[PDB]
Amino acid sequence: DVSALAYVMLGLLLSLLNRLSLAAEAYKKAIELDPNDALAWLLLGSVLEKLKRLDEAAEAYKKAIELKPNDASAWKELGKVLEKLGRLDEAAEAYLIAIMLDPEDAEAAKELGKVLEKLGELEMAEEAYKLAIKLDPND
Amino acid sequence: DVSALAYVMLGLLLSLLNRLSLAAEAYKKAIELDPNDALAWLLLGSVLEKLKRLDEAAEAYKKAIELKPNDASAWKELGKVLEKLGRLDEAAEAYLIAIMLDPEDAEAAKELGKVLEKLGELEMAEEAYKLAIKLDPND
Amino acid sequence: DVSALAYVMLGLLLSLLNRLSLAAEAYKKAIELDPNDALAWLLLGSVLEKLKRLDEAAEAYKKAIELKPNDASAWKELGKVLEKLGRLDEAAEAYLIAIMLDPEDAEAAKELGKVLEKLGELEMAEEAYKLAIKLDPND
Amino acid sequence: DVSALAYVMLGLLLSLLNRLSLAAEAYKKAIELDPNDALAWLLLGSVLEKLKRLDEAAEAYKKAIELKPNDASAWKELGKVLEKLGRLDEAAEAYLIAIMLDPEDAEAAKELGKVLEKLGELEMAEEAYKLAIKLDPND
Amino acid sequence: DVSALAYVMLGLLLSLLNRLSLAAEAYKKAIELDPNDALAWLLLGSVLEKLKRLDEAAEAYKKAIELKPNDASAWKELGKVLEKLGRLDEAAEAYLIAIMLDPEDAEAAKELGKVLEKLGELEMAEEAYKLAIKLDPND
Amino acid sequence: DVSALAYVMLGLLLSLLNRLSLAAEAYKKAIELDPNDALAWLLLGSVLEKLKRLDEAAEAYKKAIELKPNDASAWKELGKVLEKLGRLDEAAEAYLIAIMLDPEDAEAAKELGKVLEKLGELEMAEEAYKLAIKLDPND
Amino acid sequence: EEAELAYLLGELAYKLGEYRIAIRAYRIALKRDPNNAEAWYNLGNAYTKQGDYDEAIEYYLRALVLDPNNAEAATNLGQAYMNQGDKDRAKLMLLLALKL
Amino acid sequence: EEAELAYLLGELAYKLGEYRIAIRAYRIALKRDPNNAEAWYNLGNAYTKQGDYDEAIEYYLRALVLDPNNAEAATNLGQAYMNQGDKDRAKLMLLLALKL
Amino acid sequence: EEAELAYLLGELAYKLGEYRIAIRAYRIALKRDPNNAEAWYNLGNAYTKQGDYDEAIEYYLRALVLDPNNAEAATNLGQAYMNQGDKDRAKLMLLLALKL
Repeated sequence: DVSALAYVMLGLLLSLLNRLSLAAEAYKKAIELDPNDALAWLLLGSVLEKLKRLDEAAEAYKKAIELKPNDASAWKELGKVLEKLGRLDEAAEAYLIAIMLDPEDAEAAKELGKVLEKLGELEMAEEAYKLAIKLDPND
Repeated sequence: DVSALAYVMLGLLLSLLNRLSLAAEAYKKAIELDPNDALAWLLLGSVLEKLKRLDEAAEAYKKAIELKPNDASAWKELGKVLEKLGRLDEAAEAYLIAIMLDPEDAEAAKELGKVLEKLGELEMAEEAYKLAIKLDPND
Repeated sequence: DVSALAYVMLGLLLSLLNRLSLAAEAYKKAIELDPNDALAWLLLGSVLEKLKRLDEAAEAYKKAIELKPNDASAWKELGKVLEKLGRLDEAAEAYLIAIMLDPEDAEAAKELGKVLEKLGELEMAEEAYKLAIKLDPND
Repeated sequence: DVSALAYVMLGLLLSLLNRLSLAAEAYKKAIELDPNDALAWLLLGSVLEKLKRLDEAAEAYKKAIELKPNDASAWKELGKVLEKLGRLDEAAEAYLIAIMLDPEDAEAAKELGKVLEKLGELEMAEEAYKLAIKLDPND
Repeated sequence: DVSALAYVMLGLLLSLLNRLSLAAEAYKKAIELDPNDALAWLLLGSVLEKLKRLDEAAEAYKKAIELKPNDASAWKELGKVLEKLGRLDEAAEAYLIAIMLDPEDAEAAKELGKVLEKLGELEMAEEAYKLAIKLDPND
Repeated sequence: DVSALAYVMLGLLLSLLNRLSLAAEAYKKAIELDPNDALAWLLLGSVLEKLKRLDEAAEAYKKAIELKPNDASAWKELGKVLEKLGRLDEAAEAYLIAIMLDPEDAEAAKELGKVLEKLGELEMAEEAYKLAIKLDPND
Repeated sequence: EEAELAYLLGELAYKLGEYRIAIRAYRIALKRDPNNAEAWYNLGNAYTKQGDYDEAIEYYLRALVLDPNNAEAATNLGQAYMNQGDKDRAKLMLLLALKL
Repeated sequence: EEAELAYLLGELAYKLGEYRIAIRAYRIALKRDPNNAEAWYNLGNAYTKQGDYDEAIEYYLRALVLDPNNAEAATNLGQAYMNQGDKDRAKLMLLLALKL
Repeated sequence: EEAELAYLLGELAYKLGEYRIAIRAYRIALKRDPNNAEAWYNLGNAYTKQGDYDEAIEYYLRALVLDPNNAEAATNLGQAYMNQGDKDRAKLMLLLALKL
């Protein structure tokens, strides 16, 4: 039944109006109608982080990443949320996964350099930063 | 049937694009399809408030709150409407309920100070302003 | 169908016509159609009373009272029958129930005083007679 | 349905293993499936007898005797229980009934003599003992 | 269907014929037909006990006891198995439960005295032994 | 259903009560209702063995072992019957298989030693006897 | 039935002097078990200690109807009538108590 | 309904100073009737006498939200905040009590 | 479950010496929930304070059977046995209490 999808549109619309707090609860009903929707989980994860509600946002992102693998951008966003949460090692792991999925992603390399520098792997952080610069000199 | 939500979506679009006066009617049709919807009423309140038809926005917010208690956002919006209607006692009550729902909400404290000062409870208004500052100086 | 009630009217007519001995049988048929009728038993009690078959009039009144508690006049009539049966203790009890159900009717106090005089409770009989005289002037 | 007898068989087996205390319960379930079974009652009586619940066994024996009269063995087995309980008059009655049902049972005469001697009918006890001796000189 | 009990009968016969090792399997099939039967578990416990397979007999007795909580004799057999397993504390607990279910069981008191003596509770063991002797000197 | 099993009980009874020759027929009736019963054949084996009709007892044991492998008891019994029949090689094979199914059994070692002594494998018979003496203290 | 639980709460409240709540408890009990003579008598007693003699009379009467041998209820009703100044009714019920 | 009988038990326990029972009784009552203002207020009062001032706050807040005119609840909430050392919230709620 | 409310009434009654009320309330509770060890123990305590040591024994036994580690129940059971003059059982259960 199309109702399973309509709630996703409702959440997106509410997100466009900056009424995010209602958008999350709109996505929740869609999930409770169909827990297998990768798009619902991903959008909910990206909404929750804007409410400064981080840990649930990381949870939603991670649940999305199980439902469909290999999406190099979901890993990057989970890396951002983990980095904000201070779980720097797991954030480095996430950005490394992003690198593995797409070796040409310069943003992933920049974030990996940032997280490795924060984490104290100075040599590897510098290497990642240099790779990011070399991959996208226009960045 | 999904139409009950389709109308909400139509009104959301007509409020996103600047045609509020049609959005109100769309929300009204949605309500008549399903009076128990806690989101239709809540959005209709804001739409009517933006049209400056405050006398109806206050009632819309109140019905929404009746349909879904403990909503720390609906109480604040109803407080704004009540202040603009000049019924500062009810506005103070609304903001008090808001701060008592979310004791960490700095904005609720600031608004309570505002309405208390205009209502002549100078000491309580000062205390609320201090509470707002302590909870978040940026709010 | 109305047959369960018709026999009550037949007995009432026969009693009204001064044909009691057939009225008793009519009431008995009515009872056998429906033993729960609080109105059959009471009229049968009065009919048997006036035929001077007191021994069963007392039982008919008691059955009626059991089937329809908390009414004064049935207790009054049962008290009268008990009084004429010589069971003055039970008669005093019945008139006492009548007073307890309605403390304002002089007739019950008067007859209780009569029984108590015959029962030898001179002081209580005097109290009952005074109460009867105070409750109504003509009795 | 054969279960009503299967339970009797289970009780017999358990008695044969010397687990009497479970056999009693098996017999009881058998009885509750078919209260008119005389064999269940009789075997339950003789099981409760050896659990030394004498007075509980006497009732089972009596019910069995009620369910099939003239059972010359059941009467003697009830007489033994009654004799152990010391209700010697009823025991004498039971052994006398045993004599009446089968005048040639030497054991009945012997135990009737024993019970009469305990009961103080010395002459009758001696007569019963002599009868038992004459019936079965090989006893 | 009666088969569920016919298997119990088969196990009892095999145990009675001194072929226990097949009786255990017969009881197991009976249990798999109906796990709630108290007799099946209780008898399987003793069959396994006689085969010296104590490790399983203890659990069989426990499974039985969970289905007849206040059985005054299942506890005693479980106590014997536990004592032979060397879990003297749990054996003392079992015999204490046995005494508390039937304060007049002299055998339970004597066995509790034995277990306490082996366990080093010399004073309590002597108390239990004296109590058992007072309840019955031959037990 | 259950009739297929009842005959096994009938044979067990007629063997428990000493009427083997009817028990064999009862077992045969059971088999002709279900050839696959591993318990009917095994018992028929020992029943025929006790009647000293060994030529059939060995066959019944072998069919049972075919229907239900790995049970050392059946192998040992078949070895006993083969020992009686004088097929010492097959008896030694049976006892060897019994040891290999359960290397901790002293009885199998003792039987193998006896059979190998009779068969002329003096050294192996002595080894088996020593193993039997080492496996259990009373055999 | 839980009517007995409510009655027990009422009795405990009364014995400990919490008449104000004893009334409510006895009411919860009675409205589910109207034939309970003891409950009616105790409710009347609770109102008596409270000083609400009209209600006490009204409930004492209902108690006596259900239990005409209740000498204690008769004495209490007589005292209540005396508190209401109906010395005639009070004397009647006190004499009834002496008779019972 | 039990929502009243259990509340009565809670009130009786609290009046007699047996707070350990009062808390549990009020909870059993509230499980059926969450809109009961006085029940929340008394539960917070029991926790206050017990000295669990923050939990007393947590329940006084719901007492006030369901009954915004409850001046006594505001007073006790302010006192609980003061016990928690939040002089600012305490003073605000005390002033609220005086205003109401 | 109303068993909880009845038990709470029993506990409140017992803490205030209303042993009749305690017994009746605990009994109302237990017939709804027979596996409640502490209810049996408290009922035994009530009968003990009444001096009805036979009933106290009969209920302390069930308390121990459902909770074999209950040292307090063992102590009170031994005390009840001593009150019954059974020095042997009393000593046995007191030693059990010390062991537990």
